[PDB]
Amino acid sequence: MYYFIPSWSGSGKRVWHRDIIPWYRSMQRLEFDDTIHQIRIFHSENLPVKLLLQAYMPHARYFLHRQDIFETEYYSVFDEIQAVESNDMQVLQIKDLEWEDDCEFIYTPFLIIVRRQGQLYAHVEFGVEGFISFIKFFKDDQLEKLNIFDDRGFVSSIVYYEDGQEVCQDYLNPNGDWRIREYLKFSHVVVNPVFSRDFDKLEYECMPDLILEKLGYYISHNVEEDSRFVVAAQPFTNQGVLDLLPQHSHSILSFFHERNQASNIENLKADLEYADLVLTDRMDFKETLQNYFPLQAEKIHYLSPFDTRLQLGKSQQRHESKIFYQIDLSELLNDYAIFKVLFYVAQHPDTELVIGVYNAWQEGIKQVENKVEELISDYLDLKDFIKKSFKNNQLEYRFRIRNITDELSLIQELDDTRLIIDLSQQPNLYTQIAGISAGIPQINLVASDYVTHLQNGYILDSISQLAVAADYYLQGLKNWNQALIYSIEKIKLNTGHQVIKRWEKWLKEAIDEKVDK
Amino acid sequence: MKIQKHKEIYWGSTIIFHSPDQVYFENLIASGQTIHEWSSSWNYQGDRQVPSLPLLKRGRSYSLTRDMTSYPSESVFLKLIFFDRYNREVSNHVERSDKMTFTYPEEAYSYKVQLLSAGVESFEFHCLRIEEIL
Repeated sequence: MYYFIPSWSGSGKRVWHRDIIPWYRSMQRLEFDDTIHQIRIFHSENLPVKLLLQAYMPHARYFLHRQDIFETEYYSVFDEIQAVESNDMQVLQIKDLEWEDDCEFIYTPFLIIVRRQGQLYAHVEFGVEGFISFIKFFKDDQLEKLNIFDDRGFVSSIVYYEDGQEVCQDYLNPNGDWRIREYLKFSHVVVNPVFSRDFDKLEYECMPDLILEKLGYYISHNVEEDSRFVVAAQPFTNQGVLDLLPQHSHSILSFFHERNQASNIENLKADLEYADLVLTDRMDFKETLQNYFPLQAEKIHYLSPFDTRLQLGKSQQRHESKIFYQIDLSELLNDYAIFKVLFYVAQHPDTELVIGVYNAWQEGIKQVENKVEELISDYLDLKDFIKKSFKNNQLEYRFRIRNITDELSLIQELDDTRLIIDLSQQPNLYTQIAGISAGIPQINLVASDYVTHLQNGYILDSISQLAVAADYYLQGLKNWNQALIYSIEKIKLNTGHQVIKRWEKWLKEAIDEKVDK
Repeated sequence: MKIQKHKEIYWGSTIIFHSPDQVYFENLIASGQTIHEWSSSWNYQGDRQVPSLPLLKRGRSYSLTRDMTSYPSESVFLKLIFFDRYNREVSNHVERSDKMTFTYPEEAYSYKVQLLSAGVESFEFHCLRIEEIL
């Protein structure tokens, strides 16, 4: 069958360790993936598929679920390492932990503070979905322990703190017994002797070694003969995993821009020679590879990903044309561009405006709010921004400012949105993917693989022309509809059975090239 | 921590907590209204109402089981709602009995179970149980 080996990493030096982030410090770096795009295709068009997880992800159930691949079967390196036997999830309530009798609780709007006899004992934090994610433990206003919880309902891991620094992290089994301990100072991983039955080697120098061990053992002893492996091109070298694949197996190597935009073409040579099939989500990267490596040009193909969590857009069920205007707040504010949008919305009273801000902290949202208030006050009239619903019955306005933290946030916002505007120099990539997926037109300042000029959206020369673009889709129904058509028959030939078909045909075509010598 | 493992779903304002696994109640609640609600998701991010119900798989089939006794006998109903990703409903099943089998729809992103009400005077509640069936 088909095996997928995703590249689902952390952002630290320990890349095999997924980040643990409280629900509030959460921010949007791209979580949708070429892998997830592909696996979803296999689940409709019901085909057999399995997932091979090499990374430590205590919260992977909610992750898979949120990403619409919860029903996928997976083998997990760290599930073997920790002897997690059942996928049964028990959603933990605080009430059943339990604590000492004297523990009193205080409910921050962000977390829960447990004090015992007045002294700070613990912080209980939550993850984006609301399950207990991790708990910090305190000994005399000093952090000593950090329990990381599994979303299946047990303590997956403990980090120990010396002098307020990470010294050591041991990985429990669901019963609480440590199975391996990892030392986090420059430095190894030790196996608990009681469980030597399950580890060949009694000690490992770097964590990826124990990882590489358990993975390869699965691929050799558990893979049904002549299978197919889709490997997400990991940031560095793919030898780690490619050189673990069966003798008789097809391998597909998959390149996703968000992940592999920066990679030197020279180190790709090894892995690109091995792979039967190559996939890029960017046309010009396909071309970059076809020129530098002309001997393997034939096996590299373009495939555009699409998030199918997005229902098609229900903007026809609205009298008001809603405009989603994206602002990247890592770039500070651009008064000219904010004003050209604000001015368009003032003029056309049949439009509403959501200003979607990403990469922003609480206080930066206020900056966007004040700048909008200011610009409106100095150059326009705020009264022209009062919504029909409110002034045909007489406060509420045609514009508001939303913090886009999730991708889910954006998916909701896009449901009744009629037009997307992004005036950044680098337009939020997930929004482009989400835009074409939901079949909404997009105005950008730079060209892309998701937006085709005068078909899918408008590619502006300067923001001076913003109204010409905006009108093209907001005025009338014809153009906006020729664009839903174009977008739909592009969602079609990139998420059908048709795509896997094209893969099998491309695998046969790669053999017929080998015979030529 | 010890964590207190169990696969049953507990309760978590005459609502008296005589035990983690048993809750008393006296009526205050109109016939047709909700006495209690469990959800597999957060209503909003800040919310101190944390999910109780486990993630389910689409297309699969499950058994929802009440373990409780209602003083006016067959008085408390058991509603089951499936919502999509947009928070719009998908489907809803109500059951007079104490056991129910449903198949988790393929549009469902989350689900809630409520205890509704006929003329309910009092009940003792122990738990809910969900397990996969065929």
